[PDB]
Amino acid sequence: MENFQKVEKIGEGTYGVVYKARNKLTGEVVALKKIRLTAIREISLLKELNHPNIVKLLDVIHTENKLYLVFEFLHQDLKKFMDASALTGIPLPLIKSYLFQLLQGLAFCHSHRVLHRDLKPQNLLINTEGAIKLADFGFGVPVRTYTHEVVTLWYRAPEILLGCKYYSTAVDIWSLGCIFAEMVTRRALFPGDSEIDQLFRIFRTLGTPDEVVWPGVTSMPDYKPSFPKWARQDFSKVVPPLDEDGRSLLSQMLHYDPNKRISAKAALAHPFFQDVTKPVPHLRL
Ligand SMILES: O=C(NC1CCNCC1)c1n[nH]cc1NC(=O)c1c(Cl)cccc1Cl
Repeated sequence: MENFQKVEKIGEGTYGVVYKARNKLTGEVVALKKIRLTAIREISLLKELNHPNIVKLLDVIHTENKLYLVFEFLHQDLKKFMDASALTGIPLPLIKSYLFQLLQGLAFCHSHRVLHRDLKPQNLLINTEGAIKLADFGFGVPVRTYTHEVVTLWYRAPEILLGCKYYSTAVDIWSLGCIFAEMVTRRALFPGDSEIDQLFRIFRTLGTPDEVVWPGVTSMPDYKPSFPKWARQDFSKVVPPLDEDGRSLLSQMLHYDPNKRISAKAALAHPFFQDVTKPVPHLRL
C-alpha cells in the first residue's frame, strides 16, 4: 500500500472509500477502493472476470485488516454525463452504443454465473473512446459519513423488492432497462424513495402484477393481497420519442416475470441493434 500516492478522494459508498491514486512503481493512475474490516475468494474470481466492458480489477491488496481493490481509472461516470447532457439529451446512436456494450458486458458476466446486482448510472464508467464499463460489482465496517443517495432503489428489480432471496441474472437486465429509459427520456423511470414507494411506482406504470403476467407472484415473501391494483399504462406514454424497436426491446427488459425477461444474449440479437455504431461522446475532463 506504500506503493500508492493518493491524489484525491473520488467518493464514498456504504462499505468503502474510493480514491484517485498513483502507483509509485508502475507510474499508473488508478482508482483505489478501501474497505474497513469467502470475500477474498470471491474477489479473486473477480480478478479473472476480464472483459472490455468491465472495469479492470488490477490488484487486490489484503493487509491485516484493510482490503484495497485497485482498478483501472476512468474519468467519467454515466450519471454525471446524463446530468451534463440533460438540456439536449444523449444522441440516440450513443444511447444505443452504450446499451449494446453493457449488454455485451452482462452477457459475459452472466455466462460465468456472476451477477452484478446493483447496476446504476453512477456504477457505469465511460471514456473518450466511446467505451462504457460495468463497475462496483455487488461486508466490512460502515462508513459513518456516507450520505444518502436518492437514486438508491430506482434500478431495483421487482423480485428483489418482493423478497426473493435467490434471484437471478434477470435482475441486471431490469436495472439496465431502467437506465435505458432514463437515457432516452432524461428522467428516472421509477424514482422511489423507499421500498414500498419503489414497488408502487413500478406498479403504477407497468400495472400491479398478478398470476396472469407473473406466475408465482402472489406467493413471494413480501407480496400482499392488499397491494393496490393499478392498471398498466401504455409504453408509448412511458418513453417517448423512442422508436418501436427501442420500445419493443425495453418492454422485454422490463417483463415482471424474471423467466420471461429477455436475457443479455438474446437482447444483443434484437433488431434495435441492426444499425448499432460506436460514436464518441464529447467529454469535458
Ligand atoms: O470512480 C472512478 N472514477 C471517477 C468517475 C467520476 N469522475 C471522477 C473519476 C473509477 N475509475 N475506475 C474505477 C472507478 N470506480 C469504481 O470502480 C467504483 C467503486 Cl470502486 C465503488 C463504487 C462505484 C464505482 Cl464506479
